[PDB]
Order: sequence, then C-alpha cells, then structure tokens
Amino acid sequence: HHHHMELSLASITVPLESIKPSNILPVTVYDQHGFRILFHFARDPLPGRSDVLVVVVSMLSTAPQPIRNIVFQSAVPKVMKVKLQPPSGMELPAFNPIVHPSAITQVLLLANPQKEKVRLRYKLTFTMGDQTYNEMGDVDQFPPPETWGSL
Amino acid sequence: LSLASITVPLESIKPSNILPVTVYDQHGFRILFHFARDPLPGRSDVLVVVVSMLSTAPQPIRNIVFQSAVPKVMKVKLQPPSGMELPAFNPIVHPSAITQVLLLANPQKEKVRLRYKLTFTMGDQTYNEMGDVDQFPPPETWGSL
Repeated sequence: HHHHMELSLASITVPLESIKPSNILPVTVYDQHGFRILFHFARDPLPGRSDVLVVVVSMLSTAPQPIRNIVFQSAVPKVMKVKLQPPSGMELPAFNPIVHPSAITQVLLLANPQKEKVRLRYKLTFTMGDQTYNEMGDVDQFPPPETWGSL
Repeated sequence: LSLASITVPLESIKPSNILPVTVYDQHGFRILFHFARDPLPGRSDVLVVVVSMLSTAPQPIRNIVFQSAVPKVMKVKLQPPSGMELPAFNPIVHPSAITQVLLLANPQKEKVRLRYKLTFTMGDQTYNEMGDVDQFPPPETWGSL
C-alpha cells in the first residue's frame, strides 16, 4: 500500500493552474510577524484519485521587511502519504502599498487510502531581516476523507 | 492647517519601517494601517497612513466604505480608495487589495485616537462595524520614520 500509494504519487506534477479550489474555507496554519500560511483545499483533478487531497498552500506577508529563503515542509502518518511540489518562489517583499500584494504557492498532495482522519505536522523556515526563524506546528482542520472526491 | 487642499498621491508614498497596525480583522477581512512620512515638506505635522484592505474570504466583499473621525483638535481626510470591492480569494492567481490614503493633521501633537466606521457586504450579509485605533507613533517622531 505504501508502495502502491508511493507508486501512485511518484513523478506526477499537478500544475497550479489545473486546480479548482473548493469553497471549503481556508485554514490559517501559521500567522506570526505579519507572515501567514494558508491551506485551501481542492479535489484531485486527475481521475481515479478520490482518495487524494490537494492542498494549495498560500504564503503572504504584510511585514515591513522582506522575507527570504522560505521553506514549508510537512509530515504525515504512515497510513497515508504526502508529497510537496516545489514552491512558486522562496521570498516575499516588504509590504508596498503602491502595488498589489504578493504570494508564494505550493501544491501539496495527500494520499489517504484507508480514509483515516488527517493530522499534519509542519515545519516552516524563514528569514526576516536578520534572524532566521524555525517554526513548527500542527494542523488537523482537514476536510473529511469521504468528501475528497466531491470538493 | 486644513487638509482641504492637501493630497498625497499613492505613488509618492514611501513605506516606513514601523510595524503596521491591524485595525479590523473578521470574516477573513483585514484592514491594516501602514504609516509613512509626509513627502510634501509643508510641515512636520501631518501623518500619512496607507489603509490596506485584504480578503481571504471565499466570496467577494462589495460596497466597502472605510470612514474615520478624529477629535476636533485634529483633522482627518481620506482620499478616494482604489476600489470598493475585493474578489473572493483565489490561490491560483496573485492576491488583491484595496488601498486608501489617510491623512492626519495634529499640530498640538497630542495622542492620536481615531474612530472608524467600516461598512461592507458579503453576499446578502451586511456589516456595520465601528472601532478605535490609538496605536499611532508618537507625533514627536512624525518627521523621521
């Protein structure tokens, strides 16, 4: 199964543009120093993947300073598998009212064949000004596995 | 001074290093104050504030009106905002924001305390919110942000 989940997650790239996010309300995973991480949920737009949850991670900042070398990582229980696709970028500019704000996106795929409730551990690394922060935390406000295919 | 004749184009504003202030934050709708100095060297007495409105809501927010009042010892003027609607938040594209320039005249250099009246609509749900903001930087530092 881990080999069948693994085989099913290998190679595949689900492009940002092909995802149709559900109105499920976004979950705010981190929100400190003007830096937030949000999770939007979507159905896997590829066939035969009702047991796969797509998570579009959005990283935003209203900080007065730039944020550099951003890396968001995630871990999950052995019964299921998570894969992160490369992020769109790794930096955010200081807030600039002249222009529209910016965002980093990162597509997460979560294969949960046994349809067990999801409990995710994240790790966040970012540099603001001159201190590198190393945050970690938990997320569990995921939509119920049985719906995943109708989001 | 009156702010009747004073205008500060958005493009001329340089963001300070001062931590912004979150003034409203409900239903995924946030209004933040970012401070700046007065590019117009008429005097050191006016405080420029850029008001940013951002939404992470899954529906659009329409009919957005941010108003403000201040004690009679000072004046406040709000230039026309960049818009009056925000789209539903959509992670597939870049985010959106409204901005509105707010000017504060405070010659007596007392502690600024402001009151806002924010109205907007989310679908058919209507919002009539009020509040206060009293975390402006000390007026002694308005000429050096």
